[PDB]
Amino acid sequence: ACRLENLRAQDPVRRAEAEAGFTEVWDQDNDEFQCAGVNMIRHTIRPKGLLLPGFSNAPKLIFVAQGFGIRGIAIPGCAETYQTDLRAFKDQHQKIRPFREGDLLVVPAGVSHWMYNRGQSDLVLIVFADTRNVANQIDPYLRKFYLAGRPEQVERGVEEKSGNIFSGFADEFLEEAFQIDGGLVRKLKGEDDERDRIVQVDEDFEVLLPETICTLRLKQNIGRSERADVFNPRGGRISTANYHTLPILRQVRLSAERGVLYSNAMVAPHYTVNSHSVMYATRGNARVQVVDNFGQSVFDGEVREGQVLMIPQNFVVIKRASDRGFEWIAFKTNDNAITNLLAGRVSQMRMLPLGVLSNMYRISREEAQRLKYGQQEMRVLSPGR
Amino acid sequence: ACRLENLRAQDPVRRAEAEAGFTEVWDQDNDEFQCAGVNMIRHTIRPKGLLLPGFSNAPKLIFVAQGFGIRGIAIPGCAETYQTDLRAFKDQHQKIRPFREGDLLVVPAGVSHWMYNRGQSDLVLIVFADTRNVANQIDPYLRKFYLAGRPEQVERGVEEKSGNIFSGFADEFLEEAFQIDGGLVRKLKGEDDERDRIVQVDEDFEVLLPETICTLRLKQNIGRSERADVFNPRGGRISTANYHTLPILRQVRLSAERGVLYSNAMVAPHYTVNSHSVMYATRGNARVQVVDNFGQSVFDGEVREGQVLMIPQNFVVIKRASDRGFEWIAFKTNDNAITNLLAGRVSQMRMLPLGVLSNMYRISREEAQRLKYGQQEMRVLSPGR
Amino acid sequence: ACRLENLRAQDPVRRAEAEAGFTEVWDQDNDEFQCAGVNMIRHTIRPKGLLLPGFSNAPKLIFVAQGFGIRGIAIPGCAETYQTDLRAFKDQHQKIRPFREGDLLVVPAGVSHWMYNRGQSDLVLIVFADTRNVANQIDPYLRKFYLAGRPEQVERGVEEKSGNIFSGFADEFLEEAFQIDGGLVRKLKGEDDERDRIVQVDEDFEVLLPETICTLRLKQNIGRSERADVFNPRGGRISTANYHTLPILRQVRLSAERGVLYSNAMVAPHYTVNSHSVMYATRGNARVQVVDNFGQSVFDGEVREGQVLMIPQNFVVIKRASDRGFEWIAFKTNDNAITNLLAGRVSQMRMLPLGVLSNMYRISREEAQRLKYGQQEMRVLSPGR
Ligand SMILES: [Cl-]
Ligand SMILES: [Cl-]
Ligand SMILES: [Cl-]
Repeated sequence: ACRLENLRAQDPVRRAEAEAGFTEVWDQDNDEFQCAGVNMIRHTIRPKGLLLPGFSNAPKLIFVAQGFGIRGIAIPGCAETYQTDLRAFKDQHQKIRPFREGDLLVVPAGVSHWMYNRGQSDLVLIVFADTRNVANQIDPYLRKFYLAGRPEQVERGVEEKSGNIFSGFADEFLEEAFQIDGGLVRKLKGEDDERDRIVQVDEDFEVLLPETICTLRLKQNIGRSERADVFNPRGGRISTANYHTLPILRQVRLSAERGVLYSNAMVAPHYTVNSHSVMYATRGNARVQVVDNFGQSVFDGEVREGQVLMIPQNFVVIKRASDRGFEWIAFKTNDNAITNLLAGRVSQMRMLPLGVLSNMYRISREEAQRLKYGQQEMRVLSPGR
Repeated sequence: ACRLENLRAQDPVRRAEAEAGFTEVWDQDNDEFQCAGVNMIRHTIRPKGLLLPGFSNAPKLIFVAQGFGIRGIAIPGCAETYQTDLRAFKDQHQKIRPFREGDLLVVPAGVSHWMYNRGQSDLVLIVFADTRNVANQIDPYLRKFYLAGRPEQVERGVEEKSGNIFSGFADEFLEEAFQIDGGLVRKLKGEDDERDRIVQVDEDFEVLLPETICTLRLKQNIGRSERADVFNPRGGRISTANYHTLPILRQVRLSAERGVLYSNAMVAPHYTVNSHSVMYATRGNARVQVVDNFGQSVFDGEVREGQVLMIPQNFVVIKRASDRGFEWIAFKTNDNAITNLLAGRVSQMRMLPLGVLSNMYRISREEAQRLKYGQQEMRVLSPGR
Repeated sequence: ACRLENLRAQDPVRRAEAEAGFTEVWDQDNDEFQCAGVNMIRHTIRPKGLLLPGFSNAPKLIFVAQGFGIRGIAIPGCAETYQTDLRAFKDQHQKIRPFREGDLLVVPAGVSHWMYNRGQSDLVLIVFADTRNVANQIDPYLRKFYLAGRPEQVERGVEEKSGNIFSGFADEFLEEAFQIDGGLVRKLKGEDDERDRIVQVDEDFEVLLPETICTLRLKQNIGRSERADVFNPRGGRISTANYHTLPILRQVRLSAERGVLYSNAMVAPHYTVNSHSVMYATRGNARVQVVDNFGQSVFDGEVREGQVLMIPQNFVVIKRASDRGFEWIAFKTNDNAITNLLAGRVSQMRMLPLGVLSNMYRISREEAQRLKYGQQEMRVLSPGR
């Protein structure tokens, strides 16, 4: 059984410092998280920082909360060959994919990827991983296989002389495998790399910076530069990224919503019928209430920038931005999260006949009328307490 | 491991009395049920009775065993607007869907629905819910979220001041959300509704009574008014409702068979290759035997009207109606349950060469011939002990 | 949590002797197996041997390691009628499907099948069953329902007067069901069959020997008679059977690879991104190393003919054939296993820019060049330590 009676606004509980940044991890064993099988990681990469390449047993979505850079993501079968022009040697490699604030990047399970910060500000990445994903056939525990360096696996840690995938093989095998000498093998194994997972790129590394499954986009910007499907001039907005807008989501079975609430703005009571909703606050704070099937409050408090609130499938919720407004990115454990509103223009209340509402709430048709047609706005409610 | 060595003909174990009827619930923790993750609920709604609207984390099939009425089922994205004519006010609401005895209604997970009895007899509904359904991402425990009233959640109970989804929110939020006053908020919360989940509709509530996912039918009658795919003039019949006959079943991944056996009639030994079969007896009684992979009898006894026998996937079974005949509705945990017969015109025995049967049963070709061609009937066997 | 820190080269742990052969079973509770929910069974059928028909709750793949014969597999809905000509009686039965060494046979869950050895050598069958398959709705435990004989269920045993599915029913029921007498019923129940599951076919049984779901092939030969997609003239080869080559695999969600390594040949380091890989050695021996996400060696030793090594999804692996060469059949828990190579012409290393490799391994572009372009071969590496 899932323990969903006391949800908590969670902060990271673990941290790993690297040469060029640091990684924060939320508590995988938190009750809500464990039920949904979700993990949350936040990477802070300083300028010229390189998150070494690795792959994991679970699909991931990564929201770029701040900064911009380039990524490299192989994706099997799609040997994407590219030749980096002269200045007369030409290197052959994967496409160099740039990304910026507001981008929702996708990383399928088993696919290695690396990210580099090419901006002046710190690159802040919100990594959502779902272990109860069809793609993961092991167990509900997150594992990340690094190709280089020597990271102190904290994604799940031990929940240890932990290294990269090559440090576990015999010197010989790697010599034959790559056709090299022990001198290189030791560099490969990185027995002495004390930089952890985010490294400082040296003086040269820069020639790259200037830059049907195989044709699918692997990102979508749901930030302020794009249009939001749900928009309230005086209340705020919510931008969606699902398989309808980003085909690849159909394969990872995940999606996201990026919300923005104006001061004192409120998101109408609603619940998601087909998925869990893992909300990470990117700015501001808000009062949030969640109710369960027993009609009990399972959360009633504040959520502040940097915190995560896991809202279980079908649990009813209400959000109210504070004075500083409230902004977030909500990851969904389905390729197409559907939210049902309780009140508003298109809602459950609106669908019900007045005769039904009357008998339901022991009120009169008139009151039933005021009840179902009182709120005229939609998902986002403009300040009007 | 599943404990499937001692199946039992189960009766409801819990009951909740309401103003206009009562709800009975089977034991979710029963060994067979727990293995299959099934729940069984029976609602008895008296004339003018209204089962308040609610939604659950699991998909449901509802067999109308007796009576007739109307239902309202929203289904997200499908804002189905309808205007109830004048008599000069016109109300806007969901389609009013009527149903009658023999109807197999569908209720996808996360969708709220309500039912009203408009007949003179009591409305009896057999509700089958499957918690191990892809649509449920929480846990194997049934949860029903009511929009009104104050039901004492018995679907799973506590397995408590339990109320509807609004009673868990702060008065303010609901005032702003619906644009109303505390006076209405308290009516909404129903802190004082002692009627439970099935309520008496007052003097007026009646104007309704006269009545591509969005286009799919949400019901199919598998009663006596329709034709049965399997029919034995002297034995009985079985009517199927699968995704081939009701497209929506493909989405809930459930199906049903409604059987009718004449006095002393027998259903040939068979097993379902791809699903569990949850049988609810609607009338009569029968002797039933079930055998497992160890060739052991895991059930050998009677099943009487009102009882439920959970037959696990692949377990072999034989049914024999008593003198009063035997009638039932069997819910399947797959959108297309396939049954393999052991003997008869199209059976496993028929498929096997005589040479194979001989060596198999240590008998002669002649006997092997009598063995595989002896029974000429099909799934249903006419009285011929 | 899955215990994947100490993988073992496993040998069968249980055995059941039959009249015409014997059955060996691996340890279902082995840690790796339990994680992946796999079972391994090896049948050795002597000439004129008949493995009695039965069906199980899990899908199976069967590699014919030695010998040849005929099989009969019904598959529901597909009442495939055939009439065995005269010599004036004509028998009606299922298609008689022949098979030979190198064949990868498929057996969907719930489908009964029987196999007969018509060769002079012993028929050796490697049976891979996956209990964590969508098709199995019971529990992670393998169950096989036999239609005849009296097998001492060892697939999982008790993990018992175990018989065939008919021995669990009352004599009467079976008399009516098949329209026969107690004399035949007892033959059916086989209360006295001491032959177990593999029986000697008597003097006569031979007339058979000469021989859109319903149209799908149920086998594919991945032996030496066919072409291998991956081929290294001096190293060896690997032949694949996935849903692209055998459509039916899409339904069972399983696939296989048959590998052949020449003396001292090595399979390049790689991992499967989307499935577990259950390797059964058919000949020779090899040194194998497996590394996990902690960069730790979870296996480092030999695998010899007759042994099974379960390689978990995403775990990195290297194989090196001994002097006698190494040969195997690797079952996949996905209809399309994808392997990513770490080094070679099409690899992760090749995809990465030189600038990335440099900073990654703390080496210079030149060395990075030697690292990523050093190995020119592919999945299979020709002897070149
Ligand atoms: Cl929201
Ligand atoms: Cl039946
Ligand atoms: Cl391999």
